[PDB]
Amino acid sequence: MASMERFLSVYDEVQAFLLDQLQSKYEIDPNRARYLRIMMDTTCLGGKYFRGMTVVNVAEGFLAVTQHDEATKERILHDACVGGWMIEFLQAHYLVEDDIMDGSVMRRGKPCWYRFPGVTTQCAINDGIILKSWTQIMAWHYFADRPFLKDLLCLFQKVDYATAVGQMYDVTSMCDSNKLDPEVAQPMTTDFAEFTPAIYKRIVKYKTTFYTYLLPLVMGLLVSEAAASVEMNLVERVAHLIGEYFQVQDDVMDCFTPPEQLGKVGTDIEDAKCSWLAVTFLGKANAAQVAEFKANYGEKDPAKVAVVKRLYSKANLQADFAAYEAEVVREVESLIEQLKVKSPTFAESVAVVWEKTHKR
Amino acid sequence: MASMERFLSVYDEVQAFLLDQLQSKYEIDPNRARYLRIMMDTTCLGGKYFRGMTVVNVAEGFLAVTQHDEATKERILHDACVGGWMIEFLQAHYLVEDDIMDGSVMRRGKPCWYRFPGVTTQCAINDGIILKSWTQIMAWHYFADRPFLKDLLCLFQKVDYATAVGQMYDVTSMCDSNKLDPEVAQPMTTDFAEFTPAIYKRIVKYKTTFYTYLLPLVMGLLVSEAAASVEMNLVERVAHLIGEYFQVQDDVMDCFTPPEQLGKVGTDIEDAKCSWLAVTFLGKANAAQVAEFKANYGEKDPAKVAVVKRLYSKANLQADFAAYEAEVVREVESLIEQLKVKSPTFAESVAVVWEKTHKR
Ligand SMILES: O=[N+]([O-])c1cccc(O)c1
Ligand SMILES: O=[N+]([O-])c1cccc(O)c1
Ligand SMILES: [Zn+2]
Ligand SMILES: [Zn+2]
Ligand SMILES: [Zn+2]
Ligand SMILES: [Zn+2]
Repeated sequence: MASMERFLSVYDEVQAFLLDQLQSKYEIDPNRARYLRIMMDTTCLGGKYFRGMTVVNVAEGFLAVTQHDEATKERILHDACVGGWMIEFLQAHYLVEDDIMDGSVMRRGKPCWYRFPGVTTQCAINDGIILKSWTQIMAWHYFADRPFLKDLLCLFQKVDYATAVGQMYDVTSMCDSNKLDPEVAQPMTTDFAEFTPAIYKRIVKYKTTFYTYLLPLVMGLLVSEAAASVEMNLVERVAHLIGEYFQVQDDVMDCFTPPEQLGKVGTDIEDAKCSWLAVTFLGKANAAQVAEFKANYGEKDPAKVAVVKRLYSKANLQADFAAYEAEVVREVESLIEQLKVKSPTFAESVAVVWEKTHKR
Repeated sequence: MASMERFLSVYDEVQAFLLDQLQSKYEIDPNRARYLRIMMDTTCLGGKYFRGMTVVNVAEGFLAVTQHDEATKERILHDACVGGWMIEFLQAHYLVEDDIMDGSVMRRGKPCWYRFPGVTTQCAINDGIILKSWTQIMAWHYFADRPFLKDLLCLFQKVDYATAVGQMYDVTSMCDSNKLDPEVAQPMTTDFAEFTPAIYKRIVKYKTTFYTYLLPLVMGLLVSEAAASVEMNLVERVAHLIGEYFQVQDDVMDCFTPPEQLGKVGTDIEDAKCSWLAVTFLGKANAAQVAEFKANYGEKDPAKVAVVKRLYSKANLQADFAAYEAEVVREVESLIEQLKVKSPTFAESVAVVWEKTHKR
């Protein structure tokens, strides 16, 4: 059975289980069950399932080289699908809440969930909470008897926490750290001294890399009972490298990819985000260019946004991106070679993850 | 050592552990650590600690009748304090998010967290997420080696999920169920047919009773390794009775307790909430009174709110509350007697919980 069809079939199974349990144990009525079914479909479906399918693909790699009964292969693949959906539902939680936090308009070609007429922010904040709860309901039901349950839940909660910490780093990245204060309204930085590579790398590591790359790779190892057969420091290092490249791509697309293709209007400039474009521009600009950037960044005024995008263009940041990409290729290939010492099979799964990321 | 001082000392310990770990493992800087320290204090402190201290008091009851080394007594009480703070932090999560969802102005005499000038909704939604994450970070750290970890985490997540489901029941309680639809903006009910005792009881059971009464009582049993020594169906039944009374009190206070004493301005009438007052009024009103209620309920117009409060007064609902209270006393005393068959010690802890609730 092809992997994607198995993954989608398991979605239907998990949805049916969750909604039936709401009826049998939480006294839910049919109309609220329908609302939650639509909420689940709208928030969890429609992406590429990169994260969830990485769990399945890692598990498939070990199945190809490991002796198992057929029923065990089926069990492991079912577990990989459930675990993949745990990650997809975690992402769905963060996208629902982040779109509210940021006042976002569109996602995946459609209105953000909180903007649906019958949802509103009052319901959507709680819907996001339910999405996160469902990740745990899934795990306890499907993995109740599994040897990896404790490790999986502990990993999942640390990744969730890291992601929340990363969200804090992201939403505060345009303020001066020494002025953070719940009592005082926060002004945007004027000096942009905290727009550095090291600070950017911290934002991305926590806000994206743990849940997008580390969690799927390690969950795939756990459902395969294969974690002891890799060097976990290498898994972390390669996750944090590929995840950074993934975010840099997304940063470049926020500014330069046409909205029809991105699925939304990018607003990183207006939001004064610490993006790869802004850090790299500030790393090569002259004084006059720095001053013009400062005079126009972080403003909803479209003329000011056009100034910034013009500065980025004239700064030939496409050349910095090519240099950055070539260095990532060097380092990822090096880490893949190191992974081969202990697990050639896992190294190949990582190579696939990199290829998919590099060519998306 | 008095119980409350132990509980407050453990708060300081848990805070220090969480903030130190953010520094040592999550690369946090001092100013963001300070922001999170202030957020923790502002959202988690200042209440009565009823829920957290119930864990401690249940554990203390078993310590008085169970043979243990002194070091074991200290361990059990420390665990009860950590578990109590898990519940207090869970409540803090829900209060932060609910105040945003509802547009609330004040809580506990102070502005709601999202209204602090240096917070804003963008940060406060994520701060609430962090509060919930911290409940799990606490558990995994302090309870790593404990026999009750699996049961405790499974109970905690089911109670969390129930609470989110209850929030859904609450925020949708003024709409007609058959018209719920993410695609269509939701009108307030005109017939109030779903303002019934059974529907009210479902809202309260899920939104309040599981985390306010069931979770502290059972967590106290788990850290005492005493759950097998009670009839769990009775624990559930008595939690759902006392929790309903607690909410009915809060509903009456929303309408009639002066804001200086309540800590906020009550808005249940303007918000068209399915409150005990509205259900009980609709259960005894004549046709003309029903019509006047319908013409004025669910409106921010202060004159319409005064109409409703006048209808409540003239309806002598204080007599319904006295009748309701007398019936709760009958049923709680009956359940306490039944709890004595297997655990006279636990029955006494429940009697204390009831006394504190009844007299607050
Ligand atoms: O492009 N991605 O986002 C991606 C590709 C492959 C795996 C993964 O977890 C994420
Ligand atoms: O009044 N309360 O909210 C209360 C009293 C005693 C225990 C408890 O969990 C809650
Ligand atoms: Zn965001
Ligand atoms: Zn972006
Ligand atoms: Zn509310
Ligand atoms: Zn209330």
